[PDB]
Amino acid sequence: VLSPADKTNVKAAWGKVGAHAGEYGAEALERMFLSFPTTKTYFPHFDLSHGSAQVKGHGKKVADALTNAVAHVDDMPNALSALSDLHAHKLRVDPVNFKLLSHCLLVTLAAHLPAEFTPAVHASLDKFLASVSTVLTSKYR
Amino acid sequence: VLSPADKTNVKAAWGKVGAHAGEYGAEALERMFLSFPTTKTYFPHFDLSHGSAQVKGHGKKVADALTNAVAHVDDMPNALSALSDLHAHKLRVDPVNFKLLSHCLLVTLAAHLPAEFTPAVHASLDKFLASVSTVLTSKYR
Amino acid sequence: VHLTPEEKSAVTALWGKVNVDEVGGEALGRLLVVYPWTQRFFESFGDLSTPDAVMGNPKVKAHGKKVLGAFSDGLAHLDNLKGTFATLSELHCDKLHVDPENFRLLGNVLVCVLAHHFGKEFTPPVQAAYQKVVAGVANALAHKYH
Amino acid sequence: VHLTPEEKSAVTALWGKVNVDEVGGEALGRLLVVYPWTQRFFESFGDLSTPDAVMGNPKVKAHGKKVLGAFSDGLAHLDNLKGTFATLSELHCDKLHVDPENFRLLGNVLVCVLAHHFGKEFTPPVQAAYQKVVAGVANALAHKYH
Ligand code: HEM
Ligand code: HEM
Ligand code: HNI
Ligand code: HNI
Repeated sequence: VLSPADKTNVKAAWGKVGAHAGEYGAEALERMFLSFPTTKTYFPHFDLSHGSAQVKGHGKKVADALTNAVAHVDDMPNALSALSDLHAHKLRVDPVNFKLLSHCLLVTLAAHLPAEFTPAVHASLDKFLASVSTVLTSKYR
Repeated sequence: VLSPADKTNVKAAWGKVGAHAGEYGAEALERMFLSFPTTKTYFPHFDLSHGSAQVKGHGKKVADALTNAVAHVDDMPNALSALSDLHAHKLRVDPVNFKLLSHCLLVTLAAHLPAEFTPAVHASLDKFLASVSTVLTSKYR
Repeated sequence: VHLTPEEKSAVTALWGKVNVDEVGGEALGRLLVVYPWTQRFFESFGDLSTPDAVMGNPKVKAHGKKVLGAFSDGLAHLDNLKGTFATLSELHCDKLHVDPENFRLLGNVLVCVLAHHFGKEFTPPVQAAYQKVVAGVANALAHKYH
Repeated sequence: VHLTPEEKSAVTALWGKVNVDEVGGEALGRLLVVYPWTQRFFESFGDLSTPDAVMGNPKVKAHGKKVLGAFSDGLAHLDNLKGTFATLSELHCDKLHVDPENFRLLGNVLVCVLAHHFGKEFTPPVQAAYQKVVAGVANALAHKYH
């Protein structure tokens, strides 16, 4: 469960991300495809190389979903309901992959947020992304 | 999310286990220590010799906790509260290991329930053990 | 990765008693029932709507036999699983787009199926040897991914 | 664990700019903050009760120096990580009783610390090379467990 301090940290960190959320979403995806090639099995229809137009667009979608989760941080199971259904039933992405994108999102945040990515904030963001991942895999079976 | 149908399957299967629970708990631990030797890093203080009474005693405790969880399957976060506290705050077992014990519990059940371990029941028991594991790791951070 | 002579003998002894058809069909069928997201690769197999439908599906049975047949062949190459599965690894990566986590899931389902079939004969040491094998086979099938 | 020549050069170039003592202390501290169950091995280290207590803990910092110093030495032996880390693997198993999952967690924390320190210089291709390294080191440290 996210603590009061976790929620303050997540809101502050994502607040600082600000207008860059879409850029950072695309960067995290790029980092994932390069670092964890098995995740590419889910995107055979995508151009997955650097500067991909599909990846830039998709990163905006991912970022928007995260922004919404931050806005509804006390009701993520419901705020992410449709997206959980999509990943569980249409896409059927193996749950193991959510930790890979989560890690790539943390790395991206670290690379852009020198003052804000303190150990406490890192810890809170990891918990937050774990919680998003848990919600997104809650309807698989 | 354990469905009412899962709960039906779990209750029926564990009912059949009956007084063999303690024995199967010990067997599951033995299987885990042999099959997944990294789990032994949590038990360096134990006697792990063949037929260890310490292991057998511990299997009985694991089994009793599961029997309680089955009996309170609608209310597992409450039933397991003290055990969740213990694993989170004292034992501090990495969450990855819960899947290893759960698998060994399934294998043990399979080995002893020729008639009852249907595909549907296998699926329900896997979900149940994953739910137990979720409750036991819920307070870790 | 590296099996001891005692582990190898335990693997080979059990396998000589395995009905690859029943075990293969049972393992693939249970993979699809227990982890239903794995059905994503098999929509062409037809009706996968209930457990009974999955298990009795002729295409699931045929594919399970084929998969476990290749697994069985792999047991003759316990010291070079990576070499032997190299071709199949590339195929599953590039042509079939199968996440290698699926091999790990199948391996654990296979262990459950062996336990279900053999009962007390599937002892904890026999299981432990099989866990090494299935981990090795999954790793070998994952090894050429890119 | 197969790095390209370009990846090997990028690993070496970045590492030449790393203060190993500092980065080691930071990575071990972040491990104990982010995944607080990992504090279970460090009862003797004193106060670990808050993020600041952990990060500034002199015993944590001293230990991080040792750990990353061994890691750094391993980067000279990328083609033989298993041999390089064999005695440390045996030690962490037989004497220290450290679950090898901890090595995987530390690897990913280290990648975060490198990103944090280097900013834009820690590019997606540089990260990808470090992911290969950190997976290889964790696998090597787990290899002699039994
Ligand atoms: C933090 C975790 C994740 C979030 C917030 C997220 C969010 C999203 C969103 C917002 C969409 C678009 C939904 C729509 O079009 O209606 C999407 C689609 C998709 N996601 Fe995720 N996702 C996550 C994790 C993953 C992972 C780990 C994978 C696989 C490695 C994955 C694979 C896909 C695929 C294949 C699509 C469909 C792409 C297409 O349009 O063809 N997602 N995701
Ligand atoms: C299904 C999941 C699990 C259940 C139901 C369970 C149950 C229990 C119970 C009932 C106890 C005794 C508590 C007491 O004395 O008050 C216990 C203790 C313990 N458990 Fe678990 N446990 C589970 C998972 C794990 C896992 C995965 C590990 C590590 C591989 C583990 C390691 C331990 C250890 C080291 C102790 C303390 C033993 C001692 O020194 O007395 N547990 N567990
Ligand atoms: C859940 C996915 C999945 C898993 C777990 C799996 C596990 C394995 C394992 C593991 C022990 C082995 C040895 C193996 C072997 C094979 N697979 Ni896999 N395969 C999987 C998805 C497939 C798919 C999909 C095909 C194509 C079938 C078709 O319809 O053509 C396939 C085809 C094959 C073929 C046939 C290739 C050819 O045409 O030459 C073999 C042999 N395999 N697969
Ligand atoms: C969270 C657990 C944990 C992790 C992730 C970890 C990860 C690593 C990694 C990974 C890159 C390396 C190369 C490494 C190297 C070392 N560790 Ni690890 N160690 C860990 C827990 C320890 C413990 C515990 C000790 C003994 C500490 C003490 O109290 O003296 C230790 C001791 C060492 C020593 C000193 C050996 C001795 O005392 O003879 C070295 C060198 N290591 N450790």
